[PDB]
Amino acid sequence: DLIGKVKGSHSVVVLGGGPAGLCSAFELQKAGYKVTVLEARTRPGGRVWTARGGSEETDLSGETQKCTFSEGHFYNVGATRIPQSHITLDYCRELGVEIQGFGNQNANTFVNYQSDTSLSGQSVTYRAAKADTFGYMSELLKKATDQGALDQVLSREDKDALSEFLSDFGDLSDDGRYLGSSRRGYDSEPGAGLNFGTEKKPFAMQEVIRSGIGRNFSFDFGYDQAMMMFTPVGGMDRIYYAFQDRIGTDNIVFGAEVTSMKNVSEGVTVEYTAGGSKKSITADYAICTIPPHLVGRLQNNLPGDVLTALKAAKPSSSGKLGIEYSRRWWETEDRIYGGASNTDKDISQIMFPYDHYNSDRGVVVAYYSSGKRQEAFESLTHRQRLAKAIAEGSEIHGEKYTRDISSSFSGSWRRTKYSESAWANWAGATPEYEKLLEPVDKIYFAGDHLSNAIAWQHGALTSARDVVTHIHERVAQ
Amino acid sequence: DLIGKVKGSHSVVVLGGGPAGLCSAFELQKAGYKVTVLEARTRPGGRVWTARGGSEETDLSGETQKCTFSEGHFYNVGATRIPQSHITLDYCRELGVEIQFGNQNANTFVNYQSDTSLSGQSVTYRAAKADTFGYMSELLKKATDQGALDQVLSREDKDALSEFLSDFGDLSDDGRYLGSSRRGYDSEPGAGLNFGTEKKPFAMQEVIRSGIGRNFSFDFGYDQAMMMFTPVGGMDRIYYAFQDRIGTDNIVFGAEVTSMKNVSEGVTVEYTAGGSKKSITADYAICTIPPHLVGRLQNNLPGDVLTALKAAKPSSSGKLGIEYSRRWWETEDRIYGGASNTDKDISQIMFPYDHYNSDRGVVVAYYSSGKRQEAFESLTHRQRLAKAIAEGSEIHGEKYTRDISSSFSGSWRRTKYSESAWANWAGSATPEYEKLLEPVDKIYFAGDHLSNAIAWQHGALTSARDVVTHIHERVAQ
Ligand SMILES: Cc1cc2nc3c(=O)[nH]c(=O)nc-3n(C[C@H](O)[C@H](O)[C@H](O)COP(=O)(O)OP(=O)(O)OC[C@H]3O[C@@H](n4cnc5c(N)ncnc54)[C@H](O)[C@@H]3O)c2cc1C
Ligand SMILES: Cc1cc2nc3c(=O)[nH]c(=O)nc-3n(C[C@H](O)[C@H](O)[C@H](O)COP(=O)(O)OP(=O)(O)OC[C@H]3O[C@@H](n4cnc5c(N)ncnc54)[C@H](O)[C@@H]3O)c2cc1C
Repeated sequence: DLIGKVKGSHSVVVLGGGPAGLCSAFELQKAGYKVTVLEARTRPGGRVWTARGGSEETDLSGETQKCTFSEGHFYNVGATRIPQSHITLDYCRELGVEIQGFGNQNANTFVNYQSDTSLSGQSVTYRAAKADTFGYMSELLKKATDQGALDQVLSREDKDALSEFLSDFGDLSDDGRYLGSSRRGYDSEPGAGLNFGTEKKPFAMQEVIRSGIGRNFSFDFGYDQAMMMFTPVGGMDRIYYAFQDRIGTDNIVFGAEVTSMKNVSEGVTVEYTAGGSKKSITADYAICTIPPHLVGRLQNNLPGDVLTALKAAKPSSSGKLGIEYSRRWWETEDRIYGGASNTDKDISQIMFPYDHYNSDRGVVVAYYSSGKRQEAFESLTHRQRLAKAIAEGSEIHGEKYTRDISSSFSGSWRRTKYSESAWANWAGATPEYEKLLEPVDKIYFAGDHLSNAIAWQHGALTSARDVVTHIHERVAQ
Repeated sequence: DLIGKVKGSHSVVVLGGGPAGLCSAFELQKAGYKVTVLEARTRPGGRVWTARGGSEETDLSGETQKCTFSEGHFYNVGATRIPQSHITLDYCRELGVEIQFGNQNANTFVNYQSDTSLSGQSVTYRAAKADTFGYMSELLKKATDQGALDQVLSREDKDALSEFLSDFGDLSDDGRYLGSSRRGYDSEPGAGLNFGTEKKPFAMQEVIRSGIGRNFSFDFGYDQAMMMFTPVGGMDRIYYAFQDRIGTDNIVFGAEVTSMKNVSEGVTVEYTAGGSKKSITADYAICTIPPHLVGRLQNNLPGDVLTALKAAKPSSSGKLGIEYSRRWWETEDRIYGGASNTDKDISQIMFPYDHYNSDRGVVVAYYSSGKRQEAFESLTHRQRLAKAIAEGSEIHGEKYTRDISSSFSGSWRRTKYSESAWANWAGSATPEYEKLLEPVDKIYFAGDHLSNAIAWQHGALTSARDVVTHIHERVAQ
């Protein structure tokens, strides 16, 4: 248990029913607090948003998209993957939300980059790119070792042990050269009898180095990205519908746009508009999970230095676009089941689905880009986003990328009402971050921006748990 | 698709209802042949065997094991994982067999003996990789900066390589490996000022001499690289699906073949079923019985064919599953699927890819081959279990010994109607392999041993398809 049972009558109003708000309400309710969550949207989960057939969104440009994905088909417009260390998985267990493997690494997906080489704009599988990169890297280090370049730092035994590893890791010849590998894959698959197949031949060392084909390999090592990774079966939002059901819809007001938040003699008073009607609620404490750039728009009595600190959390651009195909060509032709292709093009990456394997249709994430390469889509209409996504995807996966398209749906977080950012990028552990960990009398801030895991649910959930613990200790005092 | 309808009446007898035999029968039927499969066991699938509650097996030593795993819990005693290029996935699609396999995991352990302080110490894959690639990258950058590779790299190549090594190894600005977040954390980063605490790096010489990177290249195997897949509920679901499409009226289970002879009208096969000596004659035969077992049959095969069969030498491999009543690997070690790897006889410990976050699970406590399976072969199941738990506790601690519900083991060189895990051709195509691709009048051999994917279902399936195609083309003239 996070906290013991609270003694007596104590109330909290939670602004925002995203992960931080719902986790806060869930934990406070467990401990016997009166809790009310106010959520502006008509769904729980905030930046955890899963697009399905029937999903409708009007963005800040006034464009309305209606998703028409087939029944059971979806994609996560925000949060989609979870590493093994994150408390998100603990909450999936607590809430009974089934998880499955998320394909965050795949030998068969492509890399495709521009360079001053003949590989420029050429798709190469990860396994081929890795085999060549690690083949030549191993050959070079073995050559230096054999030449005696590392004799001041390696003993004879160290050199022998290193050489053995390099021959294995690089699949080197008996004489220490990278000459290609079955690890690159096959143009024709090995079968039965005298059907030996045909190994894909290697690129030259100079091509490999000058193409930068290994620029994305270290992504595999990210603490929060390395396999194994996980995701909820049927969409990430299922975590937050599960929180909703545990909290009870009697304790959550949806379509409740908070317009004011003030410390008052009785506690904290929050005004909000719901169903076009003006409402007010007072509680002993408030947990404010509204994104920090949006908090200043509220009528408030926050001190100037708090308002200034909130502005240090700069908004960030990020967006996704999903295309439903009526043929799973990536599985049938490319032998790609999940994972992502990676590119320097604006689309940045193409993410293949982790469910309905071998089915008749599926949703591909045609782009998931951030920063400059999302600013390239942000101001386009959805139709224009789609056209650009298809063109760039076809340059990676061929003309099949353009065929068998059923429908599509995009989100761009900086243009999305009640988000206006994918995640915070603090100016400059900063003084503004540290300032916003302190309560403003009876108002506490929580969210992924006030964590060391920004842009992870873990950050939101651990922030909620810390803030609930602080309120509980204060009530005890 | 494979073949397009046969004209008139034609019959085939298939010896063995493993993957090659069932695939053969399935495709022949689709083309309009009369087919009868003779299978010695009471289950379809052969070396594709899934142990669940109720499984009973008596091995060639006379020991009977009775599996008592909880409903819905199982493990694959033989085939368990499938790469994306294999036709096994295409048959899963055709048969409606749902797929979901963790073949790489940053959080599982490596544990090897060495003349270092890491000897017999468990190290996570992510820590072992970060240190290995960190120091490897530092050393290659050092050699490059020194000028050791000036005769093979240009100035611009050196700069491009240095950039890659900095990021691949997570080197400091001055080119040293000093640790990384990639190693993981002793305390997880959370919210506020809860930064967590990184795990500190091992020293260079220790890392090199420990051999903790000796298994990293497994990640790159053409048939092992992620993404990998497996059928939901067990690998044997593929072969129960074949069984149901073929029809149990066309399969005689508990049918021990004792004779196979070319005769005037085709091939006559004698077998014992229901205690009775039976005979069947068909136009053609497809013999999928493992090659070392074929010689035991009464037959009229030419001497050179009998000699060729003996060149396919049998091999030792086996597995042992333990059902735990607590998923400690998930709750304590944050391991969700994947395998720990070791030089101990157990060889590896494979964690389950289903029932994530649930209350119980089956761990494959060993999967070993060759000498390291010969260490288990002659042991009783009780002795196998004791050895598995002893060696496993040396890797995963005392928790490995607790919450044990039940267990079940297979050793393929002691298993009736297998007596081998897979073949190794002496001289490894070899002349004996080539010889056995030829029909012996109306008798065709098929199986994974007559493929370039031995010890894969793909090998058995492509062998079946090739043999069915040969028969069809011969029937067509
Ligand atoms: C593109 C993208 C990719 C991501 N990738 C991952 C990933 O793969 N895995 C992962 O774990 N996380 C990922 N995340 C991060 C994850 O979505 C966030 O960490 C999490 O949603 C943060 O929760 P929060 O409660 O702090 O904020 P939010 O989710 O933003 O919730 C804030 C809530 O406040 C509400 N609100 C705003 N204004 C008002 C108002 N005036 N009145 C009432 N309510 C209001 C909003 O509607 C919203 O529901 C991703 C996010 C994005 C957008
Ligand atoms: C330990 C182990 C691990 C494996 N790992 C993988 C993996 O992860 N993925 C993968 O794809 N493959 C794997 N395989 C390989 C896979 O199991 C085989 O490739 C496949 O089972 C071979 O099919 P087959 O039809 O050639 O032979 P078998 O499966 O051996 O079938 C032969 C059949 O002949 C029958 N038979 C024998 N004698 C008689 C007789 N006298 N009369 C009647 N019938 C008889 C047997 O009962 C059996 O059903 C593994 C196998 C083992 C044992």
